[PDB]
Amino acid sequence: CDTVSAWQSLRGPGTGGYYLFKTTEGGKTDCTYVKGSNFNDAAQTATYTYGNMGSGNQMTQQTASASISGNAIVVGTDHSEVMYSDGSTCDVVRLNGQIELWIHSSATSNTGNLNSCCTDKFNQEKGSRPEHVVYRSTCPNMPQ
Repeated sequence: CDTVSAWQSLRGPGTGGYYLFKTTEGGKTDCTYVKGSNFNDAAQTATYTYGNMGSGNQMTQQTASASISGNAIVVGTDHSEVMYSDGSTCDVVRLNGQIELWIHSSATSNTGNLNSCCTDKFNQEKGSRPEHVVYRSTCPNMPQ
């Protein structure tokens, strides 16, 4: 289960976005997502639009510059270390001592049939910590 690079993780398929599916972190807002755009492959920089369920059944949206430092995706002060990513469908990252499993928007109707490398890495790294499910099928689509 050889991981792709942090840049390859950030960029993913280059379209759609990623929803936070499972995390060790409690109190996360439903429908937490990130979506990359304006990808600069040479610089390894992008625009990230991120947010979660807001009011009125609409996603919140905030933007930031995403970049790479070592094997971490950097957004503001958040350095999300890539534990495993396939660059296509899912990522397992570590941020602020939490283990997070993210899924591409194309993978949301197969939440029980994810890349074995992603689920194995998530299950290994979370240890004895309870998991929390953040994605639900009724989450809105990614912002456009």
